[PDB]
Amino acid sequence: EGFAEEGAKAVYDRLKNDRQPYETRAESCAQYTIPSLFPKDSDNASTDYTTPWQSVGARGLNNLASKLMLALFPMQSWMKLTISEYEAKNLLGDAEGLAKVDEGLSMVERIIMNYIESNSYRVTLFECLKQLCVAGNALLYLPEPEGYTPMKLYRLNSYVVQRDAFGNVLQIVTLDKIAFNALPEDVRSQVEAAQGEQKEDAEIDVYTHVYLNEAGDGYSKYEEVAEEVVPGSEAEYPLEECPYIPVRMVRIDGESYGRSYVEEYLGDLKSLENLQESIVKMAMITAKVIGLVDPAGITQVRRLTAAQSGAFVPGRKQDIEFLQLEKSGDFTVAKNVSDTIEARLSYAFMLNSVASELEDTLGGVYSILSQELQLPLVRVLLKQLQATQQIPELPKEAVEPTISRGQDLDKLERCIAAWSALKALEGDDDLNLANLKLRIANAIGLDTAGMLLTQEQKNALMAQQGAQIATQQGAAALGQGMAAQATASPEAMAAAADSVGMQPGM
Amino acid sequence: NVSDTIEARLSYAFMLNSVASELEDTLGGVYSILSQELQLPLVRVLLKQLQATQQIPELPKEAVEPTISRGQDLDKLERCIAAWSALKALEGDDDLNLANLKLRIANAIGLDTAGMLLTQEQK
Amino acid sequence: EGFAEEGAKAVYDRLKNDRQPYETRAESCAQYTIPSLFPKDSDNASTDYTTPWQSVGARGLNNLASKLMLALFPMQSWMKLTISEYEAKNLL
Amino acid sequence: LEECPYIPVRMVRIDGESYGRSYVEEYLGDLKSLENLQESIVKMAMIT
Repeated sequence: EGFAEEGAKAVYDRLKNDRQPYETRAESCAQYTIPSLFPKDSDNASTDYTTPWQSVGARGLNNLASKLMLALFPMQSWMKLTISEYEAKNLLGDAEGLAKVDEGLSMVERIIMNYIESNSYRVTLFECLKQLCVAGNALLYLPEPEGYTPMKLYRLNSYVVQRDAFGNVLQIVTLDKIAFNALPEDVRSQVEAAQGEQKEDAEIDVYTHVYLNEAGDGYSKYEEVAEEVVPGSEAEYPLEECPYIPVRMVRIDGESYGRSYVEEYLGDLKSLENLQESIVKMAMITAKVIGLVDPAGITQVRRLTAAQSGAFVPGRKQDIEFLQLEKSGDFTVAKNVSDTIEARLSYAFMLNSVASELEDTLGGVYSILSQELQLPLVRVLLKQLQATQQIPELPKEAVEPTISRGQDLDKLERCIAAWSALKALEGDDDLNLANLKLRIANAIGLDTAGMLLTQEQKNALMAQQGAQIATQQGAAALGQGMAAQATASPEAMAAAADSVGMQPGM
Repeated sequence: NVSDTIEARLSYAFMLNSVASELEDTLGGVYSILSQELQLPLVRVLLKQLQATQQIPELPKEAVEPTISRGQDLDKLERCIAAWSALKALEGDDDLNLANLKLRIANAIGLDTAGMLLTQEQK
Repeated sequence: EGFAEEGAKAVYDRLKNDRQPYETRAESCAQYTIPSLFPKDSDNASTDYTTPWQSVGARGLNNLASKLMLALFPMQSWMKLTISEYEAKNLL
Repeated sequence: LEECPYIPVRMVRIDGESYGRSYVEEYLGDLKSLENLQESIVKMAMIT
């Protein structure tokens, strides 16, 4: 155990110090956007999260998380399963062989979406995205499929990860606090013989350590509760398919964690926070009303307060004056700059004031997340569903690109429209229509495999069409022939009635 | 002016108009937790309760419940029907394999293509 | 009965202390939006709930509850029943 | 666990807590400031 000489708990404590700078930035970003989203690890139930004086941080965070959710995980088919066309065509034959295979690949895709929707991954994925925006580096773990199993999300101050400057992951440690009764019996008995008698609801720290095993590529996983491994949790995972996938946005090389998206605009949020605070402070000063009456005057304010809704009392208007806040010129200057910073922050997130500019900017934000989050999630699900026989055993030659179907529908519809225009030229003996159809498909970019009718396939169409005409014309002649024969001559009419059981005459 | 500003930002925080395409997206994140927290457990309890009282037939225990807010089933059928109707204008053409194109269209749309084709016996 | 050695009433009385911060925070929230929603457990029939000086809290809270209800539980079929396609094809 | 009649539902859930947090609590402070500003405005009208 090269990476597990000292133990899972010791690794977590040692590597926690490197996580400290990222936790502090996460709390600072949360304090301005949404304080409740990332508490500072000391906030108990009796802590109140005061709303920031500016609301663009909360409004922008919610909008960006939802816009990312729609683009990353749309309603249907954000991933595709593709087989190598050259190798698939060689092993198989042609025509519908490639089309039949795509049916199985498409059928597997529909299962993956159904599994994701049935286990409510979208709820956890949305929670992960919000943590990515504020903290920027969440961890999500996919447990083995057993009935209804939702994946777990680990916040930044719940796990720890060590990466190299090359970017590869060395080890991951997660910390969980499960009550004594909620633990399994084998673990529960181990704690009984390790820390003595335990309270029913006592929180027990459980560390799971996933580290790069020595020599061959892989990951070794084990769980320890008090100071030693449980009776059994040793699990081995390959590099591509590991349930613990640490997803980060805005990744910087040489760092073990990512940086949140808010950090790129935290300075503007701080500047807007101060300006918005002072503007509200001025209004509260304005809210107070004070009457400054000249002591050298003759008006007695005892008569004004003791009077009724209408009254004539001695006094002068010049004696009574009201203190009102000045700095009307300041208020516009502070308001103008506050509006300016709000405008640039509204564009930083996906907030309208343009329509064709926010999508293009959004395109680069989630490009990292497709490789960091979308791709590993599919890879783990593909292996896990094969093990539990949820999908047929893949031949290991299928590669999945995450597309945010695809161009196949567009190519087919575009190619059909071109053929429909070419249909206006039918009946022409000068032009080779069959060659032009092939040229059109090549220009669009279709595979042109099986779309043309072979001579054997043309015979089948004529045979099926010919059988219809024989049946259609045969039925009319047979029905009219039988009726004519039955109805000819009065005595044959009676014989025909006898055949069906009827009696001549009523 | 300050009172109006605070009202304006509080109006957006709730689902109050001043925009149409900006409040649904904010709303989408509010009830994402509630689907798993409230909708899903309620259906699971009801299904067992109705099974016990013979209100619904005994399920084979292999059925899973997604809370959607049908779904893409109708849209996929309508999308491929329109695409197939476009392929209707190309009928009578002996160069193109119409049957293969129908299969390719359904795969592009995403239908299961299970039983949608007429076998020789069904013909 | 490890969780029920002391009894149901004793557990409720003990755990009531941890509920106090949430009850107090709920009364404050209700005081500004709609005072009638969350009375403070000491309000009998002879208590009048004075209207908040601003109407944004009441208008927003009612709107958000209705919008959530409409989206969460629409007119028909906010759930569906799905069978595993691979398993169903094999059995049938 | 899957089917229990008593289902405690909470919105805005914070890990490590036995209860959820209300949605109004996030914007409670802005409501307090609006309440104070709206209060003084009406009081000025009654003086008027």
